[PDB]
Amino acid sequence: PIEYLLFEEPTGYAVFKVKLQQDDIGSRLKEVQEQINDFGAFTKLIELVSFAPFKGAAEALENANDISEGLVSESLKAILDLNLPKASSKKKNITLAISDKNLGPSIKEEFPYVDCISNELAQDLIRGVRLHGEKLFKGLQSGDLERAQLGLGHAYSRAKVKFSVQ
Amino acid sequence: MKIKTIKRSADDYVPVKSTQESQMPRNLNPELHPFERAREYTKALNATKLERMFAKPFVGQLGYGHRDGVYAIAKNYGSLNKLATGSADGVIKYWNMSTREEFVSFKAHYGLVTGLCVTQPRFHDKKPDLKSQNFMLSCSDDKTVKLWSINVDDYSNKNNEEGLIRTFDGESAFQGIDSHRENSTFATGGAKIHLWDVNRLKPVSDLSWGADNITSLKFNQNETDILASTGSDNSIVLYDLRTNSPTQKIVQTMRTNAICWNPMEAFNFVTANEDHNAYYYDMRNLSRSLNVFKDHVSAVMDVDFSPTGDEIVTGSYDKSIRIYKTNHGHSREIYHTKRMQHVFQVKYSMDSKYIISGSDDGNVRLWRSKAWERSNVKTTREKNKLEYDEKLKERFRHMPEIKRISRHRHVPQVIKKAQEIKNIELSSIKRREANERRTRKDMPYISERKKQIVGTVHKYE
Amino acid sequence: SKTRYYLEQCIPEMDDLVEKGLFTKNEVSLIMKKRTDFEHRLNSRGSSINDYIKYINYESNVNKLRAKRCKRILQVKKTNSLSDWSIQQRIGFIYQRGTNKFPQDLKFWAMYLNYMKARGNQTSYKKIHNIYNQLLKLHPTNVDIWISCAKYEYEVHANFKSCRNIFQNGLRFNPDVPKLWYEYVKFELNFITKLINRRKVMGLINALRGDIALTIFDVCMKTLGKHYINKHKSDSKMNIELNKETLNYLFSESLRYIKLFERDYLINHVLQFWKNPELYLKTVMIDITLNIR
Amino acid sequence: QTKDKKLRAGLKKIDEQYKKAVSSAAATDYLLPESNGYLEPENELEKTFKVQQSEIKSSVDVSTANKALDLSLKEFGPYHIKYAKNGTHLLITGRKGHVASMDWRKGQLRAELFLNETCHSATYLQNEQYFAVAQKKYTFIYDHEGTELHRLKQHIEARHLDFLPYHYLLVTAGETGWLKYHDVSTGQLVSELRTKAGPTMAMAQNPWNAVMHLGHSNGTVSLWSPSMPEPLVKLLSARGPVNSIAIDRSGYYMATTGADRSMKIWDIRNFKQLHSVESLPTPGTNVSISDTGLLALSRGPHVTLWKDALKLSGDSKPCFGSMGGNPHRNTPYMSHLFAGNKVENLGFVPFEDLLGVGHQTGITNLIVPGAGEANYDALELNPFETKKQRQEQEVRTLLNKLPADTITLDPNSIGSVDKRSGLRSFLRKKTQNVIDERKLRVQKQLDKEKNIRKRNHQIDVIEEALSRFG
Amino acid sequence: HASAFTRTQDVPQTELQEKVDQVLQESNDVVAEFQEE
Repeated sequence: PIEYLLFEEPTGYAVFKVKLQQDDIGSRLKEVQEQINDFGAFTKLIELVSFAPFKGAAEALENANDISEGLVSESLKAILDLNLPKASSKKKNITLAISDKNLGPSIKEEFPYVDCISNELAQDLIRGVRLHGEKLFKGLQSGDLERAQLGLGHAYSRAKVKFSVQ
Repeated sequence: MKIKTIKRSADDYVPVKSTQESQMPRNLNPELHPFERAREYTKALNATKLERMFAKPFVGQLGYGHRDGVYAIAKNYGSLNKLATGSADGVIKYWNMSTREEFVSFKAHYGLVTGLCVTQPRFHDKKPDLKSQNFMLSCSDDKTVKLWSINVDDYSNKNNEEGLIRTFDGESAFQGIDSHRENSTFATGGAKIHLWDVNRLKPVSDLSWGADNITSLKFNQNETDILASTGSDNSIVLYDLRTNSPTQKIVQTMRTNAICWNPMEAFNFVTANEDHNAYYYDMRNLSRSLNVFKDHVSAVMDVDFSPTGDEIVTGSYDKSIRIYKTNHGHSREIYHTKRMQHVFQVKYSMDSKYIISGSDDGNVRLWRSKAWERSNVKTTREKNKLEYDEKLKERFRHMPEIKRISRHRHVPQVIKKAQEIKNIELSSIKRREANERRTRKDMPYISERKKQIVGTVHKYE
Repeated sequence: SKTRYYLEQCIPEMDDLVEKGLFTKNEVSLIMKKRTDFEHRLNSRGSSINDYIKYINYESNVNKLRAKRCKRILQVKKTNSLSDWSIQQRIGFIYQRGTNKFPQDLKFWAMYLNYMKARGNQTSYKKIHNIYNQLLKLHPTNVDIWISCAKYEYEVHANFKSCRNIFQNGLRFNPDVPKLWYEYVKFELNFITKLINRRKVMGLINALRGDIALTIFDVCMKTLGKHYINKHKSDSKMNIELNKETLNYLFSESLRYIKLFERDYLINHVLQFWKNPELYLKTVMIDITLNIR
Repeated sequence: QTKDKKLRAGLKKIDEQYKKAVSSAAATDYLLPESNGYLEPENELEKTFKVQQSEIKSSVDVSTANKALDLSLKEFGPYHIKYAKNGTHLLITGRKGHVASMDWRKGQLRAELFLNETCHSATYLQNEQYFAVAQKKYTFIYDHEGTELHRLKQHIEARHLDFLPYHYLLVTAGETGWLKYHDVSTGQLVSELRTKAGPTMAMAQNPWNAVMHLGHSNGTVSLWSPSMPEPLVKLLSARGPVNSIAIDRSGYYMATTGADRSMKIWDIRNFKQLHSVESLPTPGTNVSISDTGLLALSRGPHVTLWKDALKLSGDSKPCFGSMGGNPHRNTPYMSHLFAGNKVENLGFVPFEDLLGVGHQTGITNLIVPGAGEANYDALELNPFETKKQRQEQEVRTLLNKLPADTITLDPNSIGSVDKRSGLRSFLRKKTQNVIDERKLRVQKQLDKEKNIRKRNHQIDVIEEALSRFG
Repeated sequence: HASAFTRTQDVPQTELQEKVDQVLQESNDVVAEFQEE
C-alpha cells in the first residue's frame, strides 16, 4: 500500500505512481534486489506521473535549503496538492513514499489525508529511482542532472558558509 | 488463362529498418501443427522436471532466534511484515520479517509464555495511535496477562511509552489466548475461559462447560462472535458471544492441540489432533468431519489456513511440516531440515505466499508456500509460460511417469520408517477386522469420518 | 506477441465488415497487411511519433472510405453494426498508446485533444477532463496549456467557477508568467461584461466588478516584481540598478494593461497604484489624455 | 445425453469451450497473410493442360520466373532431389558422386562433394546444416560445409532413407530388407526391424502420424513403427512390385504406383482404397502429393498433374483424356513432357508453388499455380531465419523432442484412462516355507466360503422316507 | 481522485484565492498369398 512516491531532484520535484508492489517479506532476496537494479523491471514497478521543474537557480537553491531543514516549500505544496487524490480524511488515507522521516510530519500537517512512508521498501524504491535517473522520465525535458548538481552543491555550500567577495 | 502464383513481398516479411521487428505469420491449420497429445505431454513432463529442479523452499530465518524454543507465534492480521513470537524462556519478540529483524525484545514473564495475540486495543481513555505503535498481548503461566506497546516504523508521520501498558492479574495459570477483532475483547483459557475487556482488570465474563481446564482457543475470522475452544478432557466446545454462553460440545478420542477456522467459509474449522491427524469439521453439523488430513507420523501440533482459504499447513511433534489442499486429504508438500525439530507453531502468511514455522530448537524459520514462485516481478511472456506450465501439468497430473516424478520427494529416514511401520499396523487391524466380519453378524460399517468422535452433547437429527 | 494480441483484437469488426456487403475479402486482407505493418512498427523499438501519426492517418482514411462505402452501396447513413464505433475506438486507443509512450510531444497531445473535442458529440466531457488532468500533471509549467484548457472550458460550457479555479492553479504553479496573468485579467473582464450584459437583457425584457481585476493586478504587480528580483538578485549600486530595471519591466507590463483596457475608473486605479522621472512624465501625460477622453 | 444435472453441466461446459476454441481458429483464418494461386480457363475451347512453361514464365512475375530453376549437369548420373522442410535449401544427389547442398535462391553453394562411390539419395536431417546421404555401402552424415561428420556403419545398403523431424529420427530402409531407426540427436540406433518381405521398393512417411510406409515387391504396403517388431498394418495395393508411394500432408490419403501399370488412391484413416486408375500406358516411375491435395504422376518422360483427385467422389477418379469435354471426367490439371530425359524423381517446393524434378541431365522446376501452401506458420517453419532464430529454435525442438515409442497408429492414444550360517539358513527355509503354505491354505478356505456364498445367491417315496440318514 | 479543476480542500491556499473569494462573497497369385497371410 505505497500508492505514490515523491522524489526531489536538483531540477525540480517528481512524483511517481507505484503500479505494483514488490512483495514485502521477500525484500531481502537476491531476486527482488536484482529487479531493482535492472531497468526493465523497475519500469514495471513504477511509472512517472508528474514533474514540476524549478523556476531558476535561486528558487532551486532555497528549495534545497528547505528540503534540508525538513520543511515543505510552496512548490512542493503545489505539486502534492495537484497530484494526490482527496480521500476521506478519516479512513483510507493515501500512501506517499518520501525519503525523509523528518519530512513526514510537515507533509502530514499540510495534508491530513496523506500518510508518509520511509521504510525498507520505500527506501529501496527511492534508491532505484535515483539509480536509473533520467531514463525514467520518458523524455520529459530536464536539464543536465550532473551540471545541475555541481551548481547546486556549490551554491548550497557557499550559502551555509557565507562565502564572501571581500 | 488468368493465373497467379504465390508471390511474397520481401518488403512485407523482412523489414526495411534494422530495429523493426520482423513479422511472424501464423496459421492455425491443424494439419499444419501435427502432434497435439505427444507434444503437450512432453511439455508437461519437462515442466514437472523443472519443478523438481527449482523447488527451493527455505528462504531464511528471523535474526538469531529465541533462547529456549518457540511456543507462541501470532501474525499481525492487519499488516504483513509483522509477527510476534514467544518462548519458554519468558521472552517475547516482535519481528519485522521484511528485514529479518526485531523491533523489541521484552523479557515478559517468569515462566513460560503460553499465548500471544497481536492487536490494537480500543481504549476509552483515549485513542492509542494505530499508526505509530502496534500492540501485543502475552499470556503467561505465572498467572498474568500483559499488554505491550511496540514502536513500529511503518509510517514516518510524527516527531516515549514503550512497553507494558497494562497488566491483568489472574487467579489461575493461563494457557491460551486470542482476541476478538473489531471489538478489542480478548479471551484467555486457563482453568476456565474468561472473556476479558482491555479496560477492565477483572475478567468480564466466565465461560466454561464445567470444571475442566481449557488448552486453547480461537475466535473465528468472519461472524466474529463465534469462538471455539479445545479442552483437556479431549473436548471441542463452541462458544457464542452474542448470547454470551457456550453453545455445543464434541468429545473425540484424543486431545486436539489447535484449531483454525477458515477465513473464506466462516463455518468450517480444522483441528490439529494428537492421533496424528487433522480433522476438518463443519460447524453446523458437528457429528462428522468433512475431511481427515492424514500424512503425519506423530502428534500434530498446529494448523493454519491460507487466507485464500484453500490450503492448510500443519506442523507436528514429529519434526516436519506438511501442506494440504482443503479438498484432498493427503499432503501436497513436506518441509524438513536437520536443524528444525518439534514444530510447535505454524502460521501461514497474510499474503498467502510464505509460511512461518516456530520450532523448539529456538528458531523461527520461514519458507515458501509454493517452492517455486520466486518473488520477483515477471515479464508478461514469462508469466504466461508459467501459467501454461501449471495448466498442462494439472491436465496430465495422473500419468504414471509424471506422477512418479512429481511425487518423488525426499523425506527423513525416521519418517520413512515410521510410515512403513504404521502401514503394517493398519493392515493388521484391517485384516483382523476382516476375519471378525467374516464370522460375526452385526457390526456397523463405522465410517472413516465418524470413527473419531466419542460423543456429542446436543444430539440432532 | 503483443502485436498478435492487437491484431486478433482487430479481427471481429473485420468479420462484421466483410459480413455486411461493403468490403470484399481481398480488400480486407490488404487492409490487414497494412495494419500488421503499422503494428510491428509501433511495437518494435525505435518507433516515433511519426509512426503513431501515420497509423492514425491511415485509420482515419479507412473510416472515411467505410462511411462513403456504406453511403453508396446501401444508402444507409449508419449501419447498426459493431464497426461504426470500432474504428474510432481504435483511434482513441492509438492516441492513448502514443501518449503513454512519448509524453513529451506537445504536438501529439494537441492532435489528441483536437480529435477528441471535434468528435465531442459522442465523447465525454469527462474524457476531456481526464486528458487535461494528465497533460497538466505532466507539464505544469506550460501556461499555453493552462490557458488553452481554461479557454476551452469557458467557451464550451462557460463554467465560470471551473475556469476561475483553473486560473488559480495555473498561477499557483507559474507566478512568473505575465502572459498568464494578462489572460486571467482578460477572462475576468469578459466575465464581468457578460454578467452586465445579462443584467441589461433582464432590464430590457422587464465598482467591485472592476475591483476584482484591480486586486488581480495588484498581486500580479507585487509577485512579478518579486520574481524579477529573485532572478539576478551585492551592494547598494546593484540594489538600485535591479530596482530600476524591475521598475522598468513591471511598469511596461502595467502599460500593457492600460492598452488592454468603467474603463476610465480602472485606468485611474492603475495610475494611483503607479504613483504609490520620465516614467512620471508618461504617467502625467496619460492622465491628461484620460481627461481628454 | 444422460439424465444427470452435474454431468449435463460438465459436458455442456466442455463442449462450449471446444466451440470457443474453434471459433477463434476461424478468426485467425480471416487474419491469414496470403492467398493460394490458381489456373483456370475462362472458357470452353481451351483447356488447362495445354499451357506451356514458357507461357507461364512470360505471363507471371519475375521473382517466380527467376525461381523456376533449370540446372543441367550432364556429367554425372541422374539426380535425386530433396528440399529442406523449411522450403529454402535444395539438395541434389547424383548417381555417381555428385552431392550438393545449395541455398537455391541467393545461389550460395553451401556444400559440394565429389564421391565416386555411387550415391543414391539424401536428406537434410534437422536443419539446413546436417544432411545424410546413402552410398554404395554405408550411410553418411555430413556437416554444412561438407566434412564427414559420421559414417553410419550399421545402415548397410541404405536405399531409401528419410528423416522424421519431431522425434529427430533417421530411417534407412534398403535392400537386404531391413529398417533401422537411428536417433540422430543422441546418436544411438533406436530400433532395427527385419522385414520378412524383401528388398523394400518404396518408402514414405505419414507425417500426421510419423509412421513409415514401406512398399514391398509383393505389391503390399506395410506400415511400421519403431516400437514393436511387426508391421502395424499391411495393405495389398497392386500386383507385382510397388514403385512408389506418397502421402498427403494430412496423412489422410495415399497414392501408390506399381510396376504393373497400376495406380491407387487409398484412404489411410479407414483403409478403403478410394479408387484404382488402371488406364496407364506405361508404368509410373513416381508419384507425389502437394500440400494442397495436388497429385503429381511421372511416367519417365512425362509428368502429369491432377488437381482435386484426393476426394471420395466418383468423379474424382483421375483420367487422361475426355471425350467431348465431359465434365464428369477428371482430366489432368496440367501436363508436361521433357525431351528425352527420365524423371529420376520429383518433389514439391514446400512454400512456393514449384515442383522440382530430377532427371538424367539434371534439375528442373515447373511453375505450378497452386502447388504449395501460400501461408506458412512461423512457429514451425520460417523460410526467413536469422541465424540466431534458427539456432534458438533448434534448441527448442531438441528440448521438446517426442519419445521414440510415442509413434503409434493413432496419435491420440496418449490420452485415455484405465485403472492401471548353515543350520540357521536351513531352519529359516523350513519356516518360511511353512508360512507360504499357510497362506495358500487360508486363500483356499476363503474361496470355499465365497463359492458357498454365490451358491446361496443363485438358490422317490423311499428316498423321501430315508432323507435323514446321510 | 484529484483533478486540476475542482477546488479540493475548499479553503484558500494563496492570497489570490482568499482575496478573490472574499470579494466574490461580498458581491454574492499375390491375392492368394495375401489371403493365406
